[PDB]
Amino acid sequence: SEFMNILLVSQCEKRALSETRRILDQFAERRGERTWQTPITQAGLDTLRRLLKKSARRNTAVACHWIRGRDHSELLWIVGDASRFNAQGAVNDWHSAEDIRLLTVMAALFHDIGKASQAFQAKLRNRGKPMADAYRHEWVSLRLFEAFVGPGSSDEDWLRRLADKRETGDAWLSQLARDDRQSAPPGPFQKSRLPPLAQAVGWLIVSHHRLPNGDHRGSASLARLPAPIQSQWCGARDADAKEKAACWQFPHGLPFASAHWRARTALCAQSMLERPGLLARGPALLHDSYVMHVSRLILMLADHHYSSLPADSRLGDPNFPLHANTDRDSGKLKQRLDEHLLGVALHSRKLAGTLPRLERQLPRLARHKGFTRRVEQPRFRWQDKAYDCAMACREQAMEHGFFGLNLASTGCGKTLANGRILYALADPQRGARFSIALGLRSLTLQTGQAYRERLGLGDDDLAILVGGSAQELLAENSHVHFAGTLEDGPLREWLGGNSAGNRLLQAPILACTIDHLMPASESLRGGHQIAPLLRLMTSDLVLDEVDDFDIDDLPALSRLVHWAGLFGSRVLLSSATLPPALVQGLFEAYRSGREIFQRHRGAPGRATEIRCAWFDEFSSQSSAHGAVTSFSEAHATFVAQRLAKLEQLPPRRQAQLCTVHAAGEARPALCRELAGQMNTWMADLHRCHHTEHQGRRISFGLLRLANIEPLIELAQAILAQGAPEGLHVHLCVYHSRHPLLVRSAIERQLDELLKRSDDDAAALFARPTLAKALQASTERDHLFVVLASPVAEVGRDHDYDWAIVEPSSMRSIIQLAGRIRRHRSGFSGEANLYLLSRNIRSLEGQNPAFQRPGFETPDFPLDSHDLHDLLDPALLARIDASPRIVEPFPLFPRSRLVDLEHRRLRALMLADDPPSSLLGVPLWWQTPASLSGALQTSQPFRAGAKERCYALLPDEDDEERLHFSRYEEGTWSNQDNLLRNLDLTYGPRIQTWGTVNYREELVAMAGREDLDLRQCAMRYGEVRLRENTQGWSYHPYLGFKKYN
Amino acid sequence: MSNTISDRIVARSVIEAARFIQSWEDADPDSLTEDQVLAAAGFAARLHEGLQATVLQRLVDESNHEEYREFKAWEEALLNADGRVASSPFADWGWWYRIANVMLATASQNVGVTWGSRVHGRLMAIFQDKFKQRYEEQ
Amino acid sequence: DPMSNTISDRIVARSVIEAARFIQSWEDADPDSLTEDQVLAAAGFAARLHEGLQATVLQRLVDESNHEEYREFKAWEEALLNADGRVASSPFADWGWWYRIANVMLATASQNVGVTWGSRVHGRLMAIFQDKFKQRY
Ligand SMILES: Nc1ncnc2c1ncn2[C@@H]1O[C@H](COP(=O)(O)OP(=O)(O)O)[C@@H](O)[C@H]1O
Ligand SMILES: [Ca+2]
Ligand SMILES: [Ca+2]
Repeated sequence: SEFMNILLVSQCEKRALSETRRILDQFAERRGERTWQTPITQAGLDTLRRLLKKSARRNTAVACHWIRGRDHSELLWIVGDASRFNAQGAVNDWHSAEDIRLLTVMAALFHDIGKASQAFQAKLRNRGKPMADAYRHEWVSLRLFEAFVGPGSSDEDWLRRLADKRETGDAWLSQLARDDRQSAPPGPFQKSRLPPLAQAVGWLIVSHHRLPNGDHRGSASLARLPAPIQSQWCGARDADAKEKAACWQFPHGLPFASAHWRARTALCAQSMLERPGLLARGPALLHDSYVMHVSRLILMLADHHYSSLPADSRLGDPNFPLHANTDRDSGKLKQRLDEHLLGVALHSRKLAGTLPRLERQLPRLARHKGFTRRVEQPRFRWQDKAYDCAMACREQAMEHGFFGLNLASTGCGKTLANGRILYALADPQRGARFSIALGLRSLTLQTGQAYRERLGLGDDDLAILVGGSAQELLAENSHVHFAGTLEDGPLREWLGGNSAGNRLLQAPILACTIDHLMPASESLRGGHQIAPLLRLMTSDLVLDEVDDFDIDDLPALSRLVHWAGLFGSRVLLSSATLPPALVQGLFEAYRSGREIFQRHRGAPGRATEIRCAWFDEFSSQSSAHGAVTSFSEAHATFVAQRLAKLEQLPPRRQAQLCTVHAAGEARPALCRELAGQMNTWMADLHRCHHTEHQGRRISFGLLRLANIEPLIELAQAILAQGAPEGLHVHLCVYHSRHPLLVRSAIERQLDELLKRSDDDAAALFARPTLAKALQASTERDHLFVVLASPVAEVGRDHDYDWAIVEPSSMRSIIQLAGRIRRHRSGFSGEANLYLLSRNIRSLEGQNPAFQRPGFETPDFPLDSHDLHDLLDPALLARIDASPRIVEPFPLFPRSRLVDLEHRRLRALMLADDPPSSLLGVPLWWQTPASLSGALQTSQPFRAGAKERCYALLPDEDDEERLHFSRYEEGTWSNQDNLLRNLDLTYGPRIQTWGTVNYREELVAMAGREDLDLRQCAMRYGEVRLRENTQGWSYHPYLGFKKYN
Repeated sequence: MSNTISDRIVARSVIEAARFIQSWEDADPDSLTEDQVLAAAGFAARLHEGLQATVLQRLVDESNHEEYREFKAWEEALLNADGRVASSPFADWGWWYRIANVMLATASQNVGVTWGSRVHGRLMAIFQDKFKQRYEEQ
Repeated sequence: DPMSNTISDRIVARSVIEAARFIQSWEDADPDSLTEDQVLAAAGFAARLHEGLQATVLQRLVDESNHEEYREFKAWEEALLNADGRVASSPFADWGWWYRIANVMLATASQNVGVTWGSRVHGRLMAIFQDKFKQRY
């Protein structure tokens, strides 16, 4: 296209300036000490920006200006430090840091002290066959540490003794309480045992690999943590073997006999002693979720990184008998015990001191024209209101936290809105960092790329975390697609320089799933919390389509929201269907988090008054709240006004109930008759809602089924029968049980073809796929049809002419309604949405009928599974968000579909007696529960049969042969005995569309990325499947179905 | 009273199940060896873990019915064991008492033999000894 | 555990001794050349499974109201009829009676110890069966 006159000014310094000049001098011409000006292509500019981002350091500061004439100039972008510039061109409060540092370093010095046992030393050089220890090494550490402190001792007592480096000779390990004894001694955390500071150190020691987790789960005991923690909580469920002595031997003795380790421990003990008030802050620290989990973060990451480093002769006594680890590559025992303890301690301090610099040193997104550009189009006018509203409360949100609700109607432009809101809350001088976490199990590349497109960002600014969710840190097959600044990362040393974790944190904007961040609070073992915790601590958070979650996943979401609040993040929920009892519980989770956040960080004592905000297509408003009661009242008020505006919007949908007639009801027979009726309904909907051009008529329809098994059967039946007379049916099967790259490619085609607008018939028919399909057939009537799982409700900007929907829940119904005439104005008034009066489960005689997905439970039953009773007939005529955003009063949880959702939500979110678990979700912030894994265990996230991850792999030897394979543990096994191909039958006048030839797309994916054909399948061709003994049937058009 | 739930956990404990059976098959509880005690402990703990998982994760077709009754009985026992409703994990007809029943049934359906109250007694006595410090605070 | 394999899990739970033997014996093994102890462990467990599964099909041990369970049952039925010479006489054919039994043995192994066995180990189980269950004495 046209050449633009481009100006570049550099405020770079140090080696960054050297690197800037070395790049800009190549592609532009220097016209000052720090200025370039040259005519350039948009392509050449995008290319120049990328290169600049790639080698940018923290000292890089380049501004880019488009000179549009003598009088006018425009700021296009900034790379690096956006301070250094004004509104265009050239011109800490970490109150606990020291306490944290000292705790972490002390814990680090004692963490693997237990590795000094006969058993662990033996295990080190064992060779084979392996088998586990008996007691976990961190548990013996704790009790060694307890033996030194001595029981009933003061904090000054043990510290003054540890600070004295003249001491001593192991007399204190007589007092060692041993758990190999028949009859147990009182656990190290009881009141007459370790003092408070020691308990914090103790907790840190014992919890460095996994959270303690016990069999008693009473709320009272949770309130008393860590007191209850005993040997059975700490991996010593591994019982027995009868040594049981080898774990308690120590010959040679302990790190106390290493002079270097003994010296560094005295300095840390001395430091703790001279720190004003620290000993007295002891008990407050131990019950502070911020202090403990940040310390655990620092410990675990230092431990992770030092473990990977080679032996260091300059560290510890050279003679030292005990080792800590062996080689991973080789098998030889290398890296002494005192060395490792000192190495971890060193890196804990270093990492601790790095944390407060993360705000100033991590890449940010600044002066993005896309978020500042005003909107000329009405229909997205509300985006500008939302932006101004967020700008108007930026200052308060910075000091008080932020809890926002984007309740815009389905189809309004929420993504860009979401981006612009968070952007508004960022420091205008330094710019933004936020993450968009979608409420899907898996994020495809295409859905990630849709975010890029809608936010006007490229892969130098927005990182996509691709895939689903299960010392390598953050999964293994999880790949972060990102091309921006990685080079001069503040945490590059402990994370890899090019690792997923580093990429994840370096990216200004992150796109992922809520599952990808969940481990932040949820993870029970390993360092799976480290990467997403870091993300939470350094970026704001969009929770996108959050209430798509199964109700049983909501307590974990609360834990995560509480943690956003606890670590200084600001939270925006985005969903048209957010119900009162949900936002109420999440607000409280955020509020109680921010309150603790405020004891460390910011001006002390300042009140908890959260900056809350509501946004929708009509208006946006903010106000401050420090109680859930006043928040609830402001929310109820904003909703009430929204209801009035909705209640008076012109209808675009009209629902009608379709009665289904069955037979068997054996699944194949049921799907056959159901397909049979669908042939009539599709014909009816096509006749009413279609587009005509040059004598032909095209319509687009959506068939939504709840579950993939019945969906696949129905697909077979629909293909078997033809189209009805005179009609050509094109079928596209879309669900989550495809290879991930196939699903991405289906979405790519559907997203493109299902873009609509007013008076567009000519462009529509001109689009190649449809142009082709019409030139190929005689028929004048074409139905393009997507048969989809609930995976079509979220993240698809689709405009269908009509839809036939199997009912699962009200959110589902609402979400699908918004996919009908999503882009187009007006409406004939004839029915365009059909709801089966019953769902598959009910037609098969299963009760509860509204579950997997849905809310119906034997404890919360419905008295009729027929939609004729379960909905207000008044609803059919105007499907919008209304029934989800307000609770009805009184509630009929037995008679109404939506009232059940509300009842279930209010019974769970903040109640003291949530169904099943019977432990209140708030115990997460009302108790030190987080010192344990009790709530993550008793209210488990993604409860159910586990999905194991499989792929169609090109053979290691031969690229042209495929094997169905299962991912094990860093390798893929051949599992061809578990895959049966399946041949299909077609009827008259039917074909498929939006399909994908696996091999053709695999080869294409392995072009765009420069990968081996095999490595591309391992990375991008995963499909998640519940283990089934006899395996699956596969067809490229249909994905995988359980094989009996 | 179906045993579908019990079977899925046993089918996931074959090594510990066979070990218990062979070690006890003809044994007499009044004269047990170190290794017999430990064979019983190892199986019961394996079952413990699987069944606890089953309740907490709701691994049950709530639509089944005879299965759902079986599930609710386990839930009841769990909530009477772990402190949520009560704190008596070794009480009659509770959690461990039901674990022992699964162990005697598994021996029966594998090798024909029928253990009775005397075996059950010694199992319960082992489970209190080996597992009381899992629930209590000293 | 899921809500998918209740017929086989019931039988496995009645084959613990033979199941343990297969698993333990075949731990740290080699499929292409095997000890006589091994081939015996793989055979005895496959016979215990044959005995239990045959009995389930013949004695009709299934709740015909479960749909899910009935579909698993029907597939075992369709396999036995293709094995006992009623619909067909091919018990060693792919997707058939012994084929499915080896799949159970593998899934049982994966669920107790978490081994990686797949196609390669499967074909070695099928070779054995074709040998030692050639004709029903
Ligand atoms: N400025 C925009 N114009 C048009 N579409 C947009 C814009 N920004 C985002 N989109 C896409 O359309 C959606 C807007 O409607 P939305 O309410 O999100 O639908 P749903 O609630 O079904 O997800 C966005 O989430 C995004 O997918
Ligand atoms: Ca360790
Ligand atoms: Ca370590």
